[PDB]
Amino acid sequence: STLYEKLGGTTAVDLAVDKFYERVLQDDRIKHFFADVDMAKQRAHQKAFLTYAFGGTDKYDGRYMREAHKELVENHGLNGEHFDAVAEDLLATLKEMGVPEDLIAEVAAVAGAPAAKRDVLNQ
Ligand code: HEM
Repeated sequence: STLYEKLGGTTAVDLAVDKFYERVLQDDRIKHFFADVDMAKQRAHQKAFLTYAFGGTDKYDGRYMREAHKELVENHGLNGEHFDAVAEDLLATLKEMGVPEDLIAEVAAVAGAPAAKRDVLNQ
């Protein structure tokens, strides 16, 4: 059972995702990776990342993660600094929203988990 459960329903999830989206949209370190992507799809990405980071790793197979980001790695220069900025942006969002520091630390551990990071980064 999902994200919808752990943050507390539609409105909580919508707040989380909108704030995370808003932060990433304004983050000069990482915005150019979404240059070829419309706002609906960028938002859907932040919803996916957030879903992954709250323990729904379930539907992001590492092989999908590797193919999905391959052109970013090869052509946009995607690397660890960028990955870490996305995770950092999520944690900053959750903290602004009063999520308990114990829970932010739990998502910090999934967001930054090594094996999915190495798949995304095509390492
Ligand atoms: C574990 C971390 C991440 C997960 C779980 C993840 C997940 C995904 C998934 C599922 C897609 C495919 C969407 C589709 O097929 O429509 C995707 C696409 C994408 N990801 Fe990630 N991603 C992660 C990290 C990153 C990072 C660090 C960046 C860049 C800083 C990034 C940039 C993008 C881009 C540019 C796309 C292509 C456009 C889009 O479909 O939104 N992702 N990501």
